[PDB]
Amino acid sequence: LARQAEDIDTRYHPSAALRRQLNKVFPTHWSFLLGEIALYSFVVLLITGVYLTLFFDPSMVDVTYNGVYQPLRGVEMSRAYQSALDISFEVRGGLFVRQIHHWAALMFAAAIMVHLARIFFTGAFRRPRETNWVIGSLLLILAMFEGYFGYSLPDDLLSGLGLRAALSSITLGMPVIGTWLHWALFGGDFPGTILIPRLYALHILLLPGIILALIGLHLALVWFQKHTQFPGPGRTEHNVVGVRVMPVFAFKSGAFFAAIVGVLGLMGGLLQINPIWNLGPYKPSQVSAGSQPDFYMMWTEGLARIWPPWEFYFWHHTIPAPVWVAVIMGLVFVLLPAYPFLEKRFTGDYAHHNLLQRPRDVPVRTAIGAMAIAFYMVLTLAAMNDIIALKFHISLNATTWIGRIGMVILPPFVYFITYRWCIGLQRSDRSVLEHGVETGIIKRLPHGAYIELHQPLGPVDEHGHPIPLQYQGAPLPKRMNKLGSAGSPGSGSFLFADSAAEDAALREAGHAAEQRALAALREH
Amino acid sequence: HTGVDVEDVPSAEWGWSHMPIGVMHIGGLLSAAFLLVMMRGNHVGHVEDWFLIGFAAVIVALVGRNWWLRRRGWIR
Amino acid sequence: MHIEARLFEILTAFFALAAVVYAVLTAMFATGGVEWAGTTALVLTTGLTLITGTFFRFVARRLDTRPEDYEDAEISDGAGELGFFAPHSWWPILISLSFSTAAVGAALWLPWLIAAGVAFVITSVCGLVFEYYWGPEKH
Amino acid sequence: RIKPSDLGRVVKRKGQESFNFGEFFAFTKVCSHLGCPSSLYEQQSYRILCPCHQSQFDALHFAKPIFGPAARALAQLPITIDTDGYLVANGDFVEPVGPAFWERT
Amino acid sequence: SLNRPNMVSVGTIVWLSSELMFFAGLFAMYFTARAQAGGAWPPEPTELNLALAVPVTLVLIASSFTCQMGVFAAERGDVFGLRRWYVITFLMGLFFVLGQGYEYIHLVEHGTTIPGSAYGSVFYLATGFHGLHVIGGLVAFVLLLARTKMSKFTPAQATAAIVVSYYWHFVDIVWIALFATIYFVR
Amino acid sequence: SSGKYAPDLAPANEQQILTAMLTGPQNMPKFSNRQLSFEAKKDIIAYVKVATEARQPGGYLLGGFGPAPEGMAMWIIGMVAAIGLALWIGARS
Ligand SMILES: CC(C)=CCC/C(C)=C/CC/C(C)=C\CC/C(C)=C/CC/C(C)=C/CC/C(C)=C/CC/C(C)=C/CC/C(C)=C/CC/C(C)=C/CC1=C(C)C(=O)c2ccccc2C1=O
Ligand SMILES: CC(C)=CCC/C(C)=C\CC/C(C)=C/CC/C(C)=C/CC/C(C)=C/CC/C(C)=C\CC/C(C)=C\CC/C(C)=C\CC/C(C)=C\CC1=C(C)C(=O)c2ccccc2C1=O
Ligand code: HEM
Ligand code: FES
Repeated sequence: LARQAEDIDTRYHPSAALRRQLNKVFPTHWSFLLGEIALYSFVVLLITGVYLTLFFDPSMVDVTYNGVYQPLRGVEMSRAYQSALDISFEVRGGLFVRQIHHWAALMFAAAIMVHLARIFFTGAFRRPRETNWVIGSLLLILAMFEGYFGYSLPDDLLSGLGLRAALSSITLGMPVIGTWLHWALFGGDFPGTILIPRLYALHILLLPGIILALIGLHLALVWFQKHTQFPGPGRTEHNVVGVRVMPVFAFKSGAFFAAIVGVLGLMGGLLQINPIWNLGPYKPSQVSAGSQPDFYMMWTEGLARIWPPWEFYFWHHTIPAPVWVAVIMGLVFVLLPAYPFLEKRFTGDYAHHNLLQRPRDVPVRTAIGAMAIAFYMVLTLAAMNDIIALKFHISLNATTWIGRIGMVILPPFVYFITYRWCIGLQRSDRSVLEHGVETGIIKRLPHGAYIELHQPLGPVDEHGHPIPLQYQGAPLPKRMNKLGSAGSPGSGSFLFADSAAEDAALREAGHAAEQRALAALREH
Repeated sequence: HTGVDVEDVPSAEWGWSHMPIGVMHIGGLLSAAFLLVMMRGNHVGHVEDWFLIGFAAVIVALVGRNWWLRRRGWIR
Repeated sequence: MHIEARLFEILTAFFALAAVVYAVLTAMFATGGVEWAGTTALVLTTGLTLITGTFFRFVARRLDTRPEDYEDAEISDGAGELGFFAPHSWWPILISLSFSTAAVGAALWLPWLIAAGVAFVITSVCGLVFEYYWGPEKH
Repeated sequence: RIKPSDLGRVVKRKGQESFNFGEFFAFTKVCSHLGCPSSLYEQQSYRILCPCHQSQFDALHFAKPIFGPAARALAQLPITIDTDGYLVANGDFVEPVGPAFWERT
Repeated sequence: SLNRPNMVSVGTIVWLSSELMFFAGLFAMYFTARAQAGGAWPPEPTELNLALAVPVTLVLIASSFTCQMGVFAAERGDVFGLRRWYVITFLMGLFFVLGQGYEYIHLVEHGTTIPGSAYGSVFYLATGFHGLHVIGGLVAFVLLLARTKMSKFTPAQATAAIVVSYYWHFVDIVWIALFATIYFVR
Repeated sequence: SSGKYAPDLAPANEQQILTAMLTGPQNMPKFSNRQLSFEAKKDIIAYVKVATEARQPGGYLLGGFGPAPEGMAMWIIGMVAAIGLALWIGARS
């Protein structure tokens, strides 16, 4: 309406910051949506957690069930386990909501890891954006621990076993502080009466607030330090080529948000995750062959499984073996946010960067990243020792030793192969730059020679052979059909053709449009 | 960059393309040492010790071959 | 295409004669009558050679001599443009890996792994087939 | 309860020779690595296995660890019978139970 | 140069011969264990429903003619008649598959299973592989239709249409043989 | 450990479960009738027969194990669909 907008102007008068934000340009590359995936997962997590807080009681006081789930009637449980059973079986929609919540947590973790991979392999962490790299690393650690505290609130057998082992028994063994930290955290010995309410507070208020603040600072830095882009035709270290916010970018972002919510709803309805009733309440005397925390904590479990038992005994003291696991965990947590500074010190490159690198052009860093992913994958597979040995008929001792030896011999092999593979991709690019695109067509040349009929991308000499071009950090076409070569079928719908006049008109319009687009981007 | 040739790595002026060779040599030696130490406090059984010594010897042989050939001029 | 069809027809003649002779000589003189396994195998071996030789005859009877079918032919006769021959492609190894996943899932009875392998096979075969027909991204 | 057929393959740790009442031994159930219940008892192998990180203990060799990330043996309890014929404990553990820490076992 | 005999055609024909040998193996399996079952060799809890097996056979025979109409349309280079006839053939093949599956359900409900007897074993192993071949043919139809949608129509596209056509014809002839052997001869 | 495994309990009937826990087959401890009464055994039999044949109220059982199949399903379904949607919506070069 005109009156409302006129009054908003006469009262707050933005009208220039509004225009400035409406004309902000964003690049359109498929890999720049991986952070949006994590953002939308976090929004869904917020909504579903706010729902879940209206039904949960985080107490450890014991009760008898006497509920609807008959196979558990008469069993002594805690109040948290009974609250989770009530959410699952007596609130209309509660099982659906908590399954959506757990699936959203898993998608959150996976999206964060894929986004970290993109940033690392493209080099978007260099000089201007090192602080944003550090902020993202802190966000990753916080998300790990938030999910860990999350799936431990329904105090059932498997989560209680994971709690006991990891938290209690690794904190208790630390060299000097150790038991002091354990007792400050648990209020005493392991099964107390304050752990579940303390974790509930930490999980619904503290860590979510810190994560929200850090996400705000992260997105503000991304908004005000403009986005990076890949090298291309009209792209420069001084501009941003893409689309403006107002009509297109907001539309695409909202559509992607809706699609991600749809996927999460589908898989929270159709797939069962964490059926706590098949378990029981946690009890210190019972155990099962079940193990393996959520997949983002599996590498610590696998490290604890495959580390050798090296202990130290000196004067009335003891250093157990899980201290090694704690040390390696802290060493990873330290080395992750320090990589930009370590790399700039090693390479001696202190310049400003706005253009991205292709992973094939940085072979050493690509091989480092592949080695790290191989190490992570070995540790993650070592966590499912028993499941692997049961389903794929292998011995348990064999799986343990296989993990123990792979952890040391596989990453350098992956490094070597990744290095050679990147150099091979570079040589393929150079061949395509020197000759033309290979078309696949063979001739016979009446004196009996076979030729291949290349297709040049630039000017040719007087002898017909194309003139070689220079590499410019952009991808090169390898298939003839990806260039407009044999396309544009009939212009019907699927079963009945249109008229030939309409077909010809649409063809000419599209050709003119694409030609003017490429001209407008190449000439300026 | 510290330096490789564009005849070895075409895109040598677009990104990090060289890691010193002493790093890889001592890394192989340290991996062999770790594999050897990994049989301290041998729990019952010796079939895995054969795999350990096999892989350690293979790594040492690879490192020694590379070092020898680089020293005598058949590499670089 | 005369010699190829003639080869397959010679094979067909021998296989048919052997099939009928074995079938009769087992109908009589054998322990439990017809053998029912080698008979079927020989019959459909004859069928194989018959199908191939028939196709070759039918394409040959409606064809004119090619330069490779013709002695006294010159190399200048075959000058021209041959078909399309695929350069580099990475889809075969993905198809092989998908089939191997399905085969391991069939060896160790794991229906979820069989289903995953079949989905991977479909996807990689589609990738192979559409490789030289995808158009430019329409933006 | 061990079969009377073997009862000669036991190794009987240095200070715990009289801790068993014939064929009854009664070790602890808390694992010495990270405190999980060591429940998987293989009776014809005479082996104890924990399903958390897959340590193995030899029930015939004072529950000494033979595989996995564990490094110390399981604590053994002294047992006997009373004048009424019920199984009772003949004292306390001679060492702390469970995971280790800076002070001792 | 142009070596007039088509190459994809030859390759497809020879692979179809190989598949014939595969079905030879299956037929030998079936014909053995029938000479062993004495008297009423199809056991008593087994009764074949001829009120369901003849309609689906007719539907497959009609699929053959619709596919031949599709390749006729293909040889004169218009894509839309091809698409129409091939969609019709896909629908008829889906009908055949659903009829076979329903007959399987009804046959397992009160009788034959794979671990039940030898007749059930040979029957299911002989007909289910043919069903899998039909499903493969359907997937091929879908892929070819998508490829005709995604670019300009050429003689290579026409060749793809023709080779899919006689793969379908091979499948139909194999079904004719299996049906005549199992339901009528017995 | 070292080969041996414990089987699935689905294809066993009630008498088979009873005799199994009465006799204690290889590597399985033998549960005497004096340490585990007949009524307790019958309760255990009822519990296992319910736990093996009841329908899951939350969707497709992903194998009955914990979050290893769940992480596998995550990476193979949810992330693949999300990345395919990103490839469709965004551009590439
Ligand atoms: C790239 C990055 C790791 C470089 C870091 C640089 C380095 C210097 C930092 C120091 C860190 C230290 C020194 C070593 C790191 C190793 C480890 C201990 C790190 C802990 C956490 C770490 C940061 C997580 C990184 C892992 C990585 C970045 C994930 C990206 C994976 C890729 C790129 C996704 C592509 C799409 C995908 C392949 C689709 C197909 C699905 C496949 C099978 C996914 C594989 C897969 C995965 C990834 C699972 O996590 C998983 C978990 C549970 C069950 C199964 C799976 C599973 O199959
Ligand atoms: C680091 C980590 C990841 C490593 C691993 C650690 C571990 C393993 C993981 C975590 C595990 C656990 C143990 C961690 C525990 C963390 C714990 C729960 C942290 C919780 C956070 C903390 C304790 C909360 C307390 C701190 C907090 C509450 C204080 C901040 C105060 C707040 C945020 C400010 C609110 C007020 C705000 C809205 C207004 C700002 C003031 C404005 C800008 C100026 C005021 C102002 C204005 C604006 C005028 O316009 C004006 C006009 C005319 C006259 C006057 C004024 C005027 O005064
Ligand atoms: C931000 C990252 C978050 C992660 C990674 C996460 C993760 C999890 C997970 C995996 C569970 C176990 C689900 C299950 O029962 O199977 C859980 C439980 C729970 N979450 Fe979250 N969550 C997050 C945020 C939140 C927020 C913001 C709230 C509240 C505002 C919340 C409230 C709850 C509650 C009350 C439970 C216990 C209810 C139940 O287990 O059924 N969560 N969380
Ligand atoms: S807790 Fe028993 S092995 Fe780690």
